[PDB]
Amino acid sequence: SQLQHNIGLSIFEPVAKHRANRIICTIGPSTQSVEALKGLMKSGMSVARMNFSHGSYEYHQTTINNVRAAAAELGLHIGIALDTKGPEIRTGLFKDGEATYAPGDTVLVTTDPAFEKIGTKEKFYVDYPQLPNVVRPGGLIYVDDGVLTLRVLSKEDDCTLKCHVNNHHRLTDRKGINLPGCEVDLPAVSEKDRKDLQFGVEQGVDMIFASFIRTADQVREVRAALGEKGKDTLIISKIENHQGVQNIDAIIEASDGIMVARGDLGVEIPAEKVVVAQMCIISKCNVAGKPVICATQMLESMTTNPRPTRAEVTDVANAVFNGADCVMLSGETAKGKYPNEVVQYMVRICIEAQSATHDSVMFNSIKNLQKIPMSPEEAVCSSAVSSAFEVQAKAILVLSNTGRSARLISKYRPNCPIICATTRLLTCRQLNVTRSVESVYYDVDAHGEDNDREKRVQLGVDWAKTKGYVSAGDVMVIVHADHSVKGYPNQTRLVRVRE
Amino acid sequence: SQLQHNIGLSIFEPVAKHRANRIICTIGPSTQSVEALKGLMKSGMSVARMNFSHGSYEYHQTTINNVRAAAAELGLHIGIALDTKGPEIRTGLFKDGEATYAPGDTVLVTTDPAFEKIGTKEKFYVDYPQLPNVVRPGGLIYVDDGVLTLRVLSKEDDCTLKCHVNNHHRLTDRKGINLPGCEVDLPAVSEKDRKDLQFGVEQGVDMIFASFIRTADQVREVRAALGEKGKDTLIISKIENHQGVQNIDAIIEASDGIMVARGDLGVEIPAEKVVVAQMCIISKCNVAGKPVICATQMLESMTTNPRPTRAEVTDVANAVFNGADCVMLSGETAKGKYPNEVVQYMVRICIEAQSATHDSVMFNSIKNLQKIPMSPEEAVCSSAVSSAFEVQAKAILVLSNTGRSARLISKYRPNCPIICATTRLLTCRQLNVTRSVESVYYDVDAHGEDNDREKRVQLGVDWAKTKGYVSAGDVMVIVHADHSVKGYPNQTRLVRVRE
Amino acid sequence: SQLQHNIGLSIFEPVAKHRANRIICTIGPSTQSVEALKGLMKSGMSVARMNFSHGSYEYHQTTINNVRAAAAELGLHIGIALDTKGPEILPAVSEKDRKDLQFGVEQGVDMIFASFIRTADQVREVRAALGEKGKDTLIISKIENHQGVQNIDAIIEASDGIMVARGDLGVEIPAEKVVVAQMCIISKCNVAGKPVICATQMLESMTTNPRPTRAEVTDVANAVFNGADCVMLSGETAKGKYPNEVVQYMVRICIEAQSATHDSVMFNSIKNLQKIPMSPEEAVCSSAVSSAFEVQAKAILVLSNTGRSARLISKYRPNCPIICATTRLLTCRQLNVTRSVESVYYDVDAHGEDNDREKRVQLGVDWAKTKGYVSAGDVMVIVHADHSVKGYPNQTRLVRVREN
Amino acid sequence: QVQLQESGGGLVQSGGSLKLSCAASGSNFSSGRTFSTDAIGWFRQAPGKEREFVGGISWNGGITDYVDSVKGRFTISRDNAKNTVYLQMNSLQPEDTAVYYCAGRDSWYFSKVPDEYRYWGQGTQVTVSSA
Amino acid sequence: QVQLQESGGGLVQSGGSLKLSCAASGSNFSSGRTFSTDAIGWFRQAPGKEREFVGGISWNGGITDYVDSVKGRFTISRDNAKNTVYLQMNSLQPEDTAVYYCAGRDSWYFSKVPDEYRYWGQGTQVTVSS
Repeated sequence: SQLQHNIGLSIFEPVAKHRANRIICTIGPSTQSVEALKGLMKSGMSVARMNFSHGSYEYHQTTINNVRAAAAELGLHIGIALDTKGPEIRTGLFKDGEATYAPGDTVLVTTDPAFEKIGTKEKFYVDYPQLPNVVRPGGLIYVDDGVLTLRVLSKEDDCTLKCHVNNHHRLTDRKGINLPGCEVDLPAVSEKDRKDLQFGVEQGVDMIFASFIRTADQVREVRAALGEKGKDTLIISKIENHQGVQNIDAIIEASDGIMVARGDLGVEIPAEKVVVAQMCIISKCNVAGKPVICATQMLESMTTNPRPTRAEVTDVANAVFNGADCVMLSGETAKGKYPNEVVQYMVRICIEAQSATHDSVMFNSIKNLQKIPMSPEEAVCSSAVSSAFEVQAKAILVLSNTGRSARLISKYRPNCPIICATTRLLTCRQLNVTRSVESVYYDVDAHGEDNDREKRVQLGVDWAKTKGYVSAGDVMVIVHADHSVKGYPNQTRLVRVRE
Repeated sequence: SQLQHNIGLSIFEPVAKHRANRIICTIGPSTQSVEALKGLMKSGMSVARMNFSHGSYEYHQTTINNVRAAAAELGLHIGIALDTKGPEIRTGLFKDGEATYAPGDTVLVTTDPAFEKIGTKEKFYVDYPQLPNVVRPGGLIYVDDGVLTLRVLSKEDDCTLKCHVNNHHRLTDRKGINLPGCEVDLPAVSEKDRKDLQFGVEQGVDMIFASFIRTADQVREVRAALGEKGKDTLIISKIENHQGVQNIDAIIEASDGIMVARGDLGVEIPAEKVVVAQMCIISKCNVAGKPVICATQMLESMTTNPRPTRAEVTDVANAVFNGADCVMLSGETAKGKYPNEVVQYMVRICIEAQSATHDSVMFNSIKNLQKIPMSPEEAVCSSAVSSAFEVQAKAILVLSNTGRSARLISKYRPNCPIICATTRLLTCRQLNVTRSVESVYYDVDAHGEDNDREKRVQLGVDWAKTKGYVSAGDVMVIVHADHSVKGYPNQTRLVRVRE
Repeated sequence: SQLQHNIGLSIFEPVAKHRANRIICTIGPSTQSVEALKGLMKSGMSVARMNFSHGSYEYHQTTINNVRAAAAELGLHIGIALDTKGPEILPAVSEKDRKDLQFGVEQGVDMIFASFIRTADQVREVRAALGEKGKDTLIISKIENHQGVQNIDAIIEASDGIMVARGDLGVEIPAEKVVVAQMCIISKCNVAGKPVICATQMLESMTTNPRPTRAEVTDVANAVFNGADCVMLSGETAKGKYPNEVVQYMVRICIEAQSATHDSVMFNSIKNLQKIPMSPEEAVCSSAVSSAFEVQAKAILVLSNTGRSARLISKYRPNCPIICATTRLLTCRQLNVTRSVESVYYDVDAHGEDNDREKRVQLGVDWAKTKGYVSAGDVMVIVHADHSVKGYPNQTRLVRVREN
Repeated sequence: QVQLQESGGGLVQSGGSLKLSCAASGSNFSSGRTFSTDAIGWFRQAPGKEREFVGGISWNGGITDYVDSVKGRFTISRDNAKNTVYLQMNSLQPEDTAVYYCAGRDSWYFSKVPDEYRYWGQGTQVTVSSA
Repeated sequence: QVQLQESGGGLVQSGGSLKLSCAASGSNFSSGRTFSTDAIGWFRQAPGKEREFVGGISWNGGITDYVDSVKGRFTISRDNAKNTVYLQMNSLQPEDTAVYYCAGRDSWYFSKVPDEYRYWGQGTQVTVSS
């Protein structure tokens, strides 16, 4: 009963759980430096995000090699994510970076690429070329995040529109356009997107954060865009409009993971509902056993202040209580004055929220959803977590090459760390976004084939010994595949750690 | 299960819950008018708060008289609360309204009762008189809410101290100072407190928000301070320092209710922990069957903007999910541009979060905490709530003169409205602070003696019919006392509404 | 819930369940023949009881050789039990009992039915009498008087099994009390994970009539519902005129009661009685049965040499047969007295040492396939020990049987 | 609760154009809906026929939808600061002739189903003549 | 994890003044803990295994407590920008002859129990001569 747990909570006692939630950091000027990345990792970064909304292919090649080198230095396996720009109408570049507009003024909105970089209070550029033929006089154009609105007065030229500004607002560079007329029919991946996706496979990113995912066929299209070279890489759908939520079930089925973009969600739907939508999406992902990430407005004030607000902190805590696997920093670590400190804050909030949750509630609720009979695969994973509770195991150790099994054990929300012994470095990196898991790499090329799994099993026990998780006398649960089958783990062992 | 509930939520379905949490509004410049008050009442205010930190008896008399007139117009029973100023060091008053300081300045801090209204960048007044004798050179004096730190350098006169400012912060007026140094010998009820309490008693307030409650004996001192005239007034202890959390069990036992002041709390303890302390305090109050209120930092940005931030909304939503009875607005309603609008947002967040909560978890968790053999009183209340669940009752109607029963039924947290028929207007007003309850008043003098307890039941059923709660055919649960005993209700009936 | 199960029972549906309960038969004039013994065995017997209150050493040597022979012919492992004479019409081990017990130990009986057991001290005197040559033979303590019931808990810890002699009990204590005593003792054993047998007054009228009374039949069914591992025939098979039909009758009753019991109640009851840090042995066993329920396995194959694991899995009362693949033949024979277990024998000398633990597994799956339990596509729970652990099962595999 | 008042109906020639206006007033204090919190749908009912869905707009105008019969011809917009929702009709043709209603839902999102609406306006007559 | 560094102990008069300094070096990381997120206690060891508590200060300096033997003479303080905590101790006497240690909790609040602290300084000698 969380109630019971709550009434026994004390803020004066030191916390004891091992951090289970995972932290994604976006990289920018404050952090692309190799030493900065080593600081971000020590502080608790697990995946490094590249915001492709901006930057040159040379720029991001730099982030990739820097995180690779920093991780190698610290002996870590860090996932790299490629967050697409996505097919979303944006505005362009302004003379001076800024321009302000007053209600009752008139502004020209052109799609002639010449004004693409010279944007002034009087006339500025938009990427969608047929915008003049789509929005008909009297129509409304929403800019920034629905903050600036325009009423189209006349279609003056072949490819510009004269509009009346209705509110007062100052815009800065490459902000977004929302046409509320519907009838926009945006692709799933822009031409720019397609070529960035190829760049990502060619450099070996671990996961794609696909933007503005609205239907299941869109995530299927994005999948198409990665050839066989990039089919083993995860697709995490960014849910950021009402269609994303409407079709969320289809989108979980077709994706590897979900990203809840709460800021973008707030543009169309009211805050009280974003709260509800977030619980809905997170919990549907929990039941699907797939990773889910909370993304916007995380600890944003700590981009320039050295402490966040209490409401921001409970916002993050609530995301964790909600069931989220991961939280993602944005400007806080990309262009922010306090990057290491914000990551560590997020670590402390993660741990506090773990220890305030009742250990067994999510397990029991997930288990009571599964109809009987269970698949053999799922029975093994669930029964292993419940064994862990019943013997009070200090760690679960699963041997998974693709990582299926580790995600399925994470689905059942155990009490202790999950250690994944894998022979694939790609799964070491990708497992950074599922809760409680920590990988250990086994180089088959360097060592044996470990047919009897004693060497890997040791590597894992050893690992948990050294990281303080388990000590001689404690009990561990070990899950793997038998020497009569391969493909999926179907076997479990209960071991007392010896020294 | 909440998981099972979560995955079934839809953002597109209209909610159909009756708001069960209650809203307290503080009264000030934007709302003290009778017309303003009527609008707050229509908007969903249940208790009007008077911050006795500022204001004359003539002002608060006016607030009191206006809210009674406005309630009388709307046919409502609104509770009035008196929030004490409390034993809190204050910073005089500053001329031209403000004054700012830069680090490396030297400023005098005097306790000479003069300069109380002058208050210059150069020398200002403080509430504590023996401040020159306690804080010694080098001592750290924290002003506002710890925001400013000062170091005591000079001795000066018996009245004044010269201190080095270690800042960059502009002060606003009559702020409080919480100096960490000990030998403070904090009172429980200052002379000002005592006379303010009498004013409340003599004028007939319904409840005391007792400030800065640290120990249980403080709550008893406050009780004592209210004479036989004030034995019926509720005391709600404001928990706003670490000692408050330290003694929460004794303070809950001694109080009628608790108020979690999270801002005040955040000054002494880390946010992450405030989150946890809030879970702890709220839940202990639920198990004790006493109201708990969340008060500071609610939709603060709405004092000047017409929209709150999403994190602010989630903060409110988190309080409701957490188990809070009431949420309380402060500046947003006292000195804010959008009083009706922010109350209506609070109404919307409450309804949304109540509707996203799993109907049955709290009833089950509280019931499983109960030692078995239950008292008859406890059995009657719990069983009425489980009856309501099993028959899918649309209302519980309890006949209670002091309201003890109504609080005990609310403790088991049913999913329908609770209607309390009383013969006491003080009870109508005081029950405004418990979740799901709504009072109906029976004027013994105006009508019969309802020995049978029949006219009252009619009054209640009638009400729920006009209110929109019940229609002919629906089932209602009615809890009352039999005509052979007195003291507490022990009798229950299940009735189908006819019309 | 049992209530819900009952309300959807139908007397018209053929019942389909593999008999989990075990029948013990006493041997006398009507059944000592090797042919007659074969007939008992085909018609469901699993253990042969020798009543040492009557008969010479030569007479029981005859029965031992004859059961060994008929069993050998059918390819079955039948247990043999020596029912002590007891201090009848006070000590624990009569001198006659001592010589009888050494005869049994030298001739290789699988278990003793220690008579008139009153204190745990007396069962330990029996174990002493058995000696090192009989260190490993089951001592089944027969509770036949009030001191037996009073001391049932000590007697259970010291014994391997317990037998409720309800006719013997009925001489000192009233019948309604015997009803209650039977439930108490059966369930105390159930929790202890040790076999319990019901003994006297079983189908006694079938000794001379071709069908028993309905009251007798419900008495047997009520032993099964009460939780008993085994039922035992006495005069029915020794002196009786219809030995084969009465064993078959026991089989039909066992199956009907088993099919009328609710499959999960026992498991849930036994599990919830366990303490919250479970030991890894207990945990592997319970969770195997649990896994079997969650995946609807049609078999549990356990690799025990001593059979400990098989008893422990049995304690949690799963839905399906338990196949024990063992390498010790005495375990094959002793396991006939535990509910739902069926041993398959793997000759470690005649076939290569199954160090891998992999040929025994296959042996088990093939057994389950032929018996009719499991069919290609079905899941099974495999429970054994790893290449390096300290002599107990600690790992569990979940297998889908394939066409082979 | 909330009250709605339409205006702007009348006569027009085939191919002409109209602007319907719907002005709001009030609140569901029981919940805290002010039109600025409620989606608005437009329906029409032709003589002898039932209530047609015409179009809808989300609480803050960022989402609109229309039946195919009127797509590309009609435009729904709203100004919450004036408490008014508007429907623009261009290329009006004779079978668009009907009585037109605005209605308000107690949700941020609209529905196409008349019963999912909580408050309605009085309705204004639109008559489109040939030529 | 986090380490502490001490300074300023020595010899002084009965009634004279010292300011002991305790400066802190890195972080813990596994728990996202750093000096500014930790309470600090000051404990003293006289001749003999009797480390007793001297004073404590919360993570942000807003809460202090002292044993009564030292109350009103000693002032516990902390500078988070410099990662240093100070124990000011004037008007010192022979009883306060001892080695002085600083220690850092897991937690925002301090304890009077030494075993409840995780990282320690070496202990620096203070001797007050008569």
